[PDB]
Amino acid sequence: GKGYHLMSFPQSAPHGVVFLHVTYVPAQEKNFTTAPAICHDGKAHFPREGVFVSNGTHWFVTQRNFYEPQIITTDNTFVSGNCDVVIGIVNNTVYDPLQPELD
Amino acid sequence: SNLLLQYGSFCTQLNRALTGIAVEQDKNTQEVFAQVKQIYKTPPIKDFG
Amino acid sequence: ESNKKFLPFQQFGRDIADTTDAVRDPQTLEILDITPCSFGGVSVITPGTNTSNQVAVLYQDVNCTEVNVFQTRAGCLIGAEHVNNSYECDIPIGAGICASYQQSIIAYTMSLGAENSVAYSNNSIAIPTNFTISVTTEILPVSMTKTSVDCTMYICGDSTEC
Amino acid sequence: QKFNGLTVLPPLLTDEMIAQYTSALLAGTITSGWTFGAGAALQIPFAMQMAYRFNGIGVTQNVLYENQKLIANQFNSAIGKIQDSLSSTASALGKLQDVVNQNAQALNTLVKQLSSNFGAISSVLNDILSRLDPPEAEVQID
Amino acid sequence: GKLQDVVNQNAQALNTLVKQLSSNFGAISSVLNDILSRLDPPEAEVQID
Ligand SMILES: *[C@@H]1O[C@H](CO)[C@@H](O[C@@H]2O[C@H](CO)[C@@H](O)[C@H](O)[C@H]2NC(C)=O)[C@H](O)[C@H]1NC(C)=O
Ligand SMILES: *[C@@H]1O[C@H](CO)[C@@H](O[C@@H]2O[C@H](CO)[C@@H](O)[C@H](O)[C@H]2NC(C)=O)[C@H](O)[C@H]1NC(C)=O
Ligand SMILES: *[C@@H]1O[C@H](CO)[C@@H](O[C@@H]2O[C@H](CO)[C@@H](O)[C@H](O)[C@H]2NC(C)=O)[C@H](O)[C@H]1NC(C)=O
Ligand SMILES: *[C@@H]1O[C@H](CO)[C@@H](O[C@@H]2O[C@H](CO)[C@@H](O)[C@H](O)[C@H]2NC(C)=O)[C@H](O)[C@H]1NC(C)=O
Ligand SMILES: *[C@@H]1O[C@H](CO)[C@@H](O)[C@H](O)[C@H]1NC(C)=O
Ligand SMILES: *[C@@H]1O[C@H](CO)[C@@H](O)[C@H](O)[C@H]1NC(C)=O
Ligand SMILES: *[C@@H]1O[C@H](CO)[C@@H](O)[C@H](O)[C@H]1NC(C)=O
Ligand SMILES: *[C@@H]1O[C@H](CO)[C@@H](O)[C@H](O)[C@H]1NC(C)=O
Repeated sequence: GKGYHLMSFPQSAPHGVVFLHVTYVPAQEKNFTTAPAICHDGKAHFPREGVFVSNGTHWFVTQRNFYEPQIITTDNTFVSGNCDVVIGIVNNTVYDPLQPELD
Repeated sequence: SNLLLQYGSFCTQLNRALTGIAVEQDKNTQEVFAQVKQIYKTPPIKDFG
Repeated sequence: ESNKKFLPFQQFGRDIADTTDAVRDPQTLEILDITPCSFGGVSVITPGTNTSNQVAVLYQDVNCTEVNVFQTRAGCLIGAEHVNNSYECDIPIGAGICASYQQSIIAYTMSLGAENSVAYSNNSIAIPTNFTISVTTEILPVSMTKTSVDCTMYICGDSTEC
Repeated sequence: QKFNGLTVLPPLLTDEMIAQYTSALLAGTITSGWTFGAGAALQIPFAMQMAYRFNGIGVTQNVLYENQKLIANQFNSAIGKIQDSLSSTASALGKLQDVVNQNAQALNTLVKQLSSNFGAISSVLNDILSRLDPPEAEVQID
Repeated sequence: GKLQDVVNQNAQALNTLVKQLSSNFGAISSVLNDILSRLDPPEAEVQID
């Protein structure tokens, strides 16, 4: 079928078979502005699974197939290198969750 | 041609088979290319990184 | 009136598969081409006896001067008013031309669909916020009717002398 | 190629409208990716579209970004050799020429059978009639 | 329509198979019990073939 497959059900027919394909069509898309990586504390941050999305002022991490924004932490990004080789990187603060417990 | 009709309907079958595959060659091109309902266009600015 | 160049001892020409093409008449030594009289099938375009009874007629690759006369690339279309629009339609004719019934039968050039210029920018994304469940069918034939035919009862049918 | 009772119908889709689909697919994948195989149209910058596609084959996306300049150059040169490999070869389209050479060749040998006796006095129909009489002509004709 | 075309082709081939039994094919008559009923054997053997 057309879309992302979920399941199918068979039905008989006089000299053939009939399938009922259950799928996805994602709908009601809203466009944002993105960035490939984020430079915080002099190192580049990439999303583990998802993308960096900006509403205009703030930056979040969402799934690529459904809008569910989350705060950018170190639990959903992985660091790789310094923020100089990536082109298109932006500036933002990565909320480390260990510091507030210690502080 | 008066003698030809004595062979029943051999002419009809031959014209039906050839017309039976003249249609498919139009169906084959449809299934391959015609998979988008909407004609997308590249933007005037081509900056793909 | 031909353009060929016969050597002055040759009478007639045969280009491919021994079909005569140019025959020089034996009185003015001029080469005259020969092309067969135009033929081709005749297709009747109907909108269904339920909706109406008007019909167009198409002549397969016959030039209209040799027969509401519209000269398509696929032949001569008689009875269909060629309009300057484009619709996705029902009756296919050929060379990108289709005809349909909308109080008359008229012809088009097929339109492949809507025009989209995706708002592509090098720092913007479009993420869905909702979804839909879509259930669709798919018909597939799996087998056809069994048949066994007796040769002798067919050819002869109870006649030992045959 | 109308010679003797033979017709060549035209294809329903002209080569101009076929070339409109393939430009509709090319303009689709390079501005969205796979999102048209599954519904509506969603933009994506081609730099991150390829970052999704390194994840698919098991390479972390930081490889692409740190090497985007090299990847673009390797891709641009790879297309450069595609045109050379076909515009100067012997026949890279040997699959398509075989289709053309079989329909034409199998049609010529259909025409060339029009000049065979099959056991009649002559291969031309109008000469059996002009030099014979009806009652036994039908034996030759059949 | 995909499953219908299968039935519409098989029942159509059979009908043209049966309709081919009622053609002279160049004999006196299309019925086999008439040639046998009005010719001697050494000349009916020609029409049967
Ligand atoms: C994106 O739109 C606005 C941009 O200001 C966001 O609204 C603010 O967001 C921050 C954190 O998200 C809050 O602390 C503020 O209280 C909000 N202020 C106002 C005036 O709205 C909004 O949160 C963002 N949208 C989503 C869905 O997160
Ligand atoms: C992102 O943050 C860093 C730090 O504020 C910025 O790096 C500075 O860039 C300017 C211009 O080249 C230099 O003069 C500074 O020396 C840099 N500071 C440091 C600590 O390295 C960077 O410009 C910011 N980028 C954006 C778009 O805001
Ligand atoms: C065959 O006969 C015709 C006439 O019957 C010839 O045509 C004449 O040719 C001369 C010289 O070219 C012209 O002056 C005349 O005007 C032509 N008369 C007519 C009626 O056409 C022709 O030349 C002869 N050709 C051969 C090979 O003998
Ligand atoms: C996603 O789409 C569905 C419809 O397909 C929305 O469901 C409707 O929601 C409103 C109230 O929220 C109800 O009045 C309607 O009865 C629901 N069904 C229809 C057909 O309208 C749903 O709200 C959407 N969800 C989001 C987050 O946008
Ligand atoms: C995007 O386009 C603009 C101008 O074409 C350019 O300045 C910028 O560097 C590009 N890349 C980004 C924002 O990542
Ligand atoms: C044959 O058709 C073409 C256009 O389809 C036209 O130019 C030409 O006049 C026609 N030939 C004759 C003898 O009318
Ligand atoms: C279609 O033919 C020309 C081409 O633009 C146009 O000027 C004309 O208005 C159209 N004719 C009709 C009947 O719509
Ligand atoms: C972004 O918003 C809408 C989606 O609601 C989309 O149709 C539109 O084309 C986009 N606009 C721009 C400037 O990209």
